[PDB]
This record gives sequence, structure tokens and C-alpha cells, in this order.
Amino acid sequence: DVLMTQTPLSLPVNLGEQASISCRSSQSIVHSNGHTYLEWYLQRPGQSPKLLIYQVSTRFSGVPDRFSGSGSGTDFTLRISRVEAEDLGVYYCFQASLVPLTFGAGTKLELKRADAAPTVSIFPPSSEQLTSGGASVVCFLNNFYPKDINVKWKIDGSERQNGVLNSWTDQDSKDSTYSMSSTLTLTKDEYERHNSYTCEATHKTSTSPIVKSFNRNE
Amino acid sequence: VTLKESGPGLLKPSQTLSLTCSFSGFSIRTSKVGVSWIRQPSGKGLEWLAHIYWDDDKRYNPSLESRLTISKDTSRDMVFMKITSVDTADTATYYCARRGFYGRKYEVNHFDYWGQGTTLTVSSAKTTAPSVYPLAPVCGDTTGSSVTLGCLVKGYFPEPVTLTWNSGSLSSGVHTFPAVLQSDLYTLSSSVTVTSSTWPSESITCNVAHPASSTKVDKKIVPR
Repeated sequence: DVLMTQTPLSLPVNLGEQASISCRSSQSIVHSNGHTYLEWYLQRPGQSPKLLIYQVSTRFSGVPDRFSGSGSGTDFTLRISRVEAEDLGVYYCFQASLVPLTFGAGTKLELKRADAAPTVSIFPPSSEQLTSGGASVVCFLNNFYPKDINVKWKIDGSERQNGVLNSWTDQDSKDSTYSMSSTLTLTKDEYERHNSYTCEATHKTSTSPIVKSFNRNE
Repeated sequence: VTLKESGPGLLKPSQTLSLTCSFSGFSIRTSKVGVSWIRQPSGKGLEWLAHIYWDDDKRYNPSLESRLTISKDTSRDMVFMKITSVDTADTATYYCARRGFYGRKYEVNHFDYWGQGTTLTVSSAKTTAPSVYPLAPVCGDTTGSSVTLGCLVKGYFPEPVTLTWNSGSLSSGVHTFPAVLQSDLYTLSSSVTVTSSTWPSESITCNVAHPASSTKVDKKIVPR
């Protein structure tokens, strides 16, 4: 079945500038009736998808004239001539020429801003959680930009990849940065069998990782 | 034109999902529009499921076909979807989408109207109140001009919880992170960042309400 490959997956833009998004199909999506059912949808935060463009290049009624689509065969592009705040969201291309109908992975159109280093904070399990026999170590990585970041947990100096719940906010309304929370959950017995706990963040704003650590005994 | 999805909200694994899409402002019969069901797993993209045409012809996503049944009741202006033996991977927003077209050009068709969606959460959990834990800094990290505190809201079901700081009086410098479902329960966290001279000199308390369990707890953040 048809793979729809969108490029890029993240598109930072300045307001008032043009945006363009590419969608490539794995095979021709010209239908047997000769129509090409290539559509573009926008999904804003907390909203359902809305149709922008159909049959490659027809703008759907009520869509601003800033939006346009082009392409043929397996190569398609959506253009936004001048991005406005209300255009930010996730754009999906979609083919409905062959079953199963298939979407692209989505392109997040976001507001470009200056690089910002994360403020990283590590939190031992609370006394109260330890009375329960679970123990969670929490690391917040706040107000960073760009969104690209890696977080690593180290227990007694060795990387730990199981026990982990990460969650992220969207671009902030005051400063256009992102934030992230990572929670590493162990049993109380396992927490107390180990001694150093480290959250390490890798981000383009520093050649070296940001390391926040504590020793359980201290 | 409006589309409205309804569903159970929550199911246990192995149960049958029954969805309904109710249409208005136009007639399924007269318009001869097709209707699809589309879903979106939390923080993931869109997946097409099934389509039904005006004459009851049906198409399915091959990977879920054995578990899917699409139908309709043209007299009630409703389309239905059933999915048997749901499990964790079926937790998603389910959308109804009309495949409309202009006037007479039935070949020039597209998903012009979408419902608001109905959310499905699959869990074996009973209603469970959260454990709310105050997160004070490590016995050291109150040098520098600012201090960051947190609150961990762990092991609840179902959504939502309401979290505030100082009953909402502390609202700037807050990040409250989306809940994540893991092992049948939800966990959420929030951070608040203040000046180093604000805390611990002043009281900062996490307030967590869980409507489903009728619970409201406060957790003061205290120095370790």
C-alpha cells in the first residue's frame, strides 16, 4: 500500500513568510478514472482536521487564498504564501486513490525563534511516595528551543532506558519555547539498592550535555 | 452540516467498541455522500479505518478488516462502526468524516466535514484516585536566582485531573504536562519556577482535583 512521505516533519517559520511542504507517494496515485485524489488537511491544537486542498490543486471553499497545492503523479507540494498565527498546527497529505487510503506522517508548522538552552531540574522521590514501595525520579527540561533534544537517565553511572514516561508541552504562548518532563519509576527496593541518579540533556545550545545528578545518601 | 460521534468512552480489553456518527443539516440518502471512520492514537497521526458508500458498498483497511464492521441506517441519518476485542493499541480519537462533493460531480469528492471526534480509552482499571507527591529540590539546588518545584500526579483513572498552584494564584512560570497512560493508569506532572527569594520563604502548594473519584488534595512543597 501507498506510503506518503512528507518533508520536513518540523517546519519553523517566521510569521508573514512563506511555507512549503512536500509530499511524495510510493507509487502513482492517479486513479483509474484519471483523477488524482491528493488532499491536504490542517489539524490545529484541540481541533479536528480540516480540508484545505483537494484533487492536488483545488482550494476548498472558505480556505484562504494564501493556500495552494501543486504537483503531479508521485510528487506534491503545499504552499502557504504568508503564514499567520492561526495557520500553525500539523499539516497532513492524504491519498484516497488506492485502498487503504493513507495519510502522511504530518508536518508541524511552528513559530521560529532564537535558540534557548533548557533549564534542567532533577527531583528525588518524595518521602511520601517511598512509603508506597514505588519511587519516581523526575526531571524537567524547561523553556528550550529548538525542539530537538535528547534526555538520558543514568543510575550508578549506567544508562537506564526502561521505567521511563516522557511528556511534552506545545510551543509556549509567552515565549514560543518547548518544555519536557521525564519520569523514571523504580520499585522502592531498587531505588534504595542504587545511589547516583542523573538526568542528562543533549541540546544544540551546548557542546557538552547538561547533567543534573544527586546521590541518594546525601 | 454537522457530524457527531458517540461512543462508550472507556472499555476494558476484549470488549466490543460500538461507535455512532449522527449527521444533520443534510440527508445521507439524498446527498449520496460516502462516510469514513478515521482514528488518531494520542500524539500520533491519522489512520483510515473504513468507508461506506450510499449503496452500502464498503471498503476496509486490510490490517484491521477482520475486526471491523462498518454499517449505516440511512433512515436515521447515522453510520456505525464496530471493532471487536479492543486492546491498548485501540486507545484513540475516532473521527467520522463525510466524503462530500459539489453539486453533481460525484467523482470530485473529498473529506469536507469531520466530526469533533469521540475518545476511546482502553484500560482494565477501575476508577482510581491519584497519588499526589510534592517535588522539592535536591538538598542543594536553591543557588542561582530561580528555583523550580514540582508536583507528580500518579496512578489515576480516568482523565481528567485539574492541577493548580496556590489555588490558581500562581499561574506564571507554570508548566503542566499532558497525562500519559501506562499500565492502565495515568501520570501527570507540573513544574513551577519562582525566584529563589520566593521559596521556601513563601508557601507553595500543588492542588489536584480528580472529578471521577470525587477527590481534591493539596500538597505543600516543603524543603527536604
